[PDB]
Amino acid sequence: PKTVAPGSTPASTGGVGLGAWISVGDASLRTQLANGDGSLIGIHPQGTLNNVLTVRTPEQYNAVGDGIADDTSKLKEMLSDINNVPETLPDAAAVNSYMEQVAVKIDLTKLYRFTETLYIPPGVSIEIPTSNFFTRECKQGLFYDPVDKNTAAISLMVYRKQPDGSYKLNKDVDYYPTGLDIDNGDAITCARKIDINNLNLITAPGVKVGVKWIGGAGCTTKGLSIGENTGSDITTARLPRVGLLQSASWGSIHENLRILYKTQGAVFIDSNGGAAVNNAYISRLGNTNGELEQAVYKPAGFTEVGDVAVTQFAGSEVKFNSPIIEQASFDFVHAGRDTDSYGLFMVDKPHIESSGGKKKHSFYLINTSSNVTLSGVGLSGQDPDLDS
Amino acid sequence: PKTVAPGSTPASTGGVGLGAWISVGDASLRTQLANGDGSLIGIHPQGTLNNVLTVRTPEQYNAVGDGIADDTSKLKEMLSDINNVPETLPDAAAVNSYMEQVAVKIDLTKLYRFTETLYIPPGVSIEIPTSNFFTRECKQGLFYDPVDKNTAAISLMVYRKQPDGSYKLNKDVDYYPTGLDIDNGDAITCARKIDINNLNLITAPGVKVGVKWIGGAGCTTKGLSIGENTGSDITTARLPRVGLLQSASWGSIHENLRILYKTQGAVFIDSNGGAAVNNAYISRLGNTNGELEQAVYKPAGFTEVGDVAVTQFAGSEVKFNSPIIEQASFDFVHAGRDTDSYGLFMVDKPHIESSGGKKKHSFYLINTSSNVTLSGVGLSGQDPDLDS
Repeated sequence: PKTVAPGSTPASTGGVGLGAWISVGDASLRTQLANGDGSLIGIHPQGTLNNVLTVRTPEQYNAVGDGIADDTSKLKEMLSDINNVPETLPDAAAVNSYMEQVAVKIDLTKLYRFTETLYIPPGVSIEIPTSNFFTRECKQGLFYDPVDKNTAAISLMVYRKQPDGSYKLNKDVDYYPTGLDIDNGDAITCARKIDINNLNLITAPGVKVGVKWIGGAGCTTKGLSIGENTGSDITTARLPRVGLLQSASWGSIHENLRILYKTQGAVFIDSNGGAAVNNAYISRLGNTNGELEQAVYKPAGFTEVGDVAVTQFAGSEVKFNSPIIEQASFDFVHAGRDTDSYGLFMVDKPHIESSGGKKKHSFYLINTSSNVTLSGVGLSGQDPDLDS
Repeated sequence: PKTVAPGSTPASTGGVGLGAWISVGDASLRTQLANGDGSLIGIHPQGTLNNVLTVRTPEQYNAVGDGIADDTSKLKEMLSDINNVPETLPDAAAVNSYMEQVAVKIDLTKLYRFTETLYIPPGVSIEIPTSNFFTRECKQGLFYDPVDKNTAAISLMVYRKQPDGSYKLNKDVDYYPTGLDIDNGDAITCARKIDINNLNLITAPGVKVGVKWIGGAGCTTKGLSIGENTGSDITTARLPRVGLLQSASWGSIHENLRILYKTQGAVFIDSNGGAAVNNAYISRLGNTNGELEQAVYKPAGFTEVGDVAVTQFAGSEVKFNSPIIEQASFDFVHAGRDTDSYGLFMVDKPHIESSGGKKKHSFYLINTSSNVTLSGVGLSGQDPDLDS
């Protein structure tokens, strides 16, 4: 005989399974199926449902997905269930351990409004069926809508050494690690085994940075699409002032990156050795008042006013293959490293265009060398004296 | 007490759920499972089955998938359930709205015979596990087998203005939009957010065009494989006369495109700014009687007879990276724009080969400039006077 004390549960008096408690009847079956993992469902050629379910979705966490409800806590929980990295770690060993976890794929099929910077932990693959392209109304992806706009929508994880030798997660929007920081231990990257395939990211107007791709060595992207082609008034368009900011990401590849921006499209700083940006399509949403934008992250030597599609400095030497750059005051601003002019400016066959032939310069090169191959597409501005 | 009138249903008497009707018993459970969406099946770490099923398949619509039965209506129903765009629309706002719908991924794992031109609507991602490569018998993908062979197997959507001011979906095999048409309002593309991975397309012998990539700006492809290596005799091989016809597709990227053709491999016309074709493998199925093939879509300046692997004109300037071209009379025929010779012919390291060294010309350049990088692979024809 089996004695069951008052206040017992099947889980606390032997568990459910052979030799212990066995579910019997329809009510039990319903609950067993409702709270299971799919192991009760057989599949072909063999095995069970749980054997083949490997992707995660925000819907598993009850995200509304209408771009209205604040789905922040659900997105964080989904991410946490994959790799939950504490914001303060004791030492280098602890932070590095988080890059050694199981990687999981996430599928985003609706629109998720969020209001705090999302930090992607290592071991995360994100996918959406197709990438946005000058899309008028984003229907799938992420919509950053914070109170504090002096922030980034998405950011990779980089830990900064504290006075006591401990490491805290970086949460400063303007911060980016340098090759020096990584070398001398002041910064430790916690960004690896991260893959993006078609992520659409829109932001409330005025958000400072779309994506902070910091410390993402070896991390890859395909079809990353930033910003919404909301309408003619860029002042109210759902796109960030700065699309992407990247540093310490050697060996990182961005394939067919799409960026709609207001102030700066993409910025690459410091160590990005061997990184490539192929077939990028980076455009300001029209060039109305573009000449009045003030670059946010730029080398000291660049003091001109005007929006910049691609900015690179401090020794960064990303390879730009066949980029398409539209409606920019400055297509490219590139400065070599201050010390020795290191950092080759490399652009192969840029497709440069601007409505009404409005432009200041295509290649604003500072203290540097370059190899550029033109493809018969381009122009110089309307000012007969200063544009070239 | 609850009174239920004769002829009632749970729906007509309060509905199902808390405080209303609750299903009970095995018979109810079986029907609930059969007619539900998987919401009764819990999955890990939390949530239910319906939360992670996002991919569509023709089997959901009971397609036979044997390459024999006509699966046309079922393929069309699947595409329609994703984005049902009317063949006739009121105005530009109307046609443009259909590019703002949720995108859905489709997985094709069997072989589907169809008999009418399939029109892919915006917001569709097509996937097949692997791509064909000179395969003799196509086991997965689409098989176009129409009564009227003077048609296309697959086409993107482009709307043409009518005299009354309304727009109708183009169904003309020869039509292709130009920059003018787009600027005039005479044509409005309805092809955005389209992604193809490993699609295998085979067609009945005599079919004019394999794929009409018209207006596919920003649309992408990887492993798109056209034509079957049926047998030695090309007159009965299951491949189209013209593999791919493309226009108004600026920023589109075709990665590892594979085309087995009879008359022309790929044709690029008009605006294709910034578009790229990487690692394409284009080949006629043997050069037998190739010199007799008459190009269908070509510039006025090209009057020679012979099959052409790649044809480009009217200002199109697609970047061809490492293409592999085989068994063609003419590897590339390229014409600069009529008015000003615009449109650079760019080919980097083409791998050109042909059986028995049969060939007329590799680069047939008309009113144009070009930048070509040879990789030590090539040849010139057997005619000691005319071949170069």
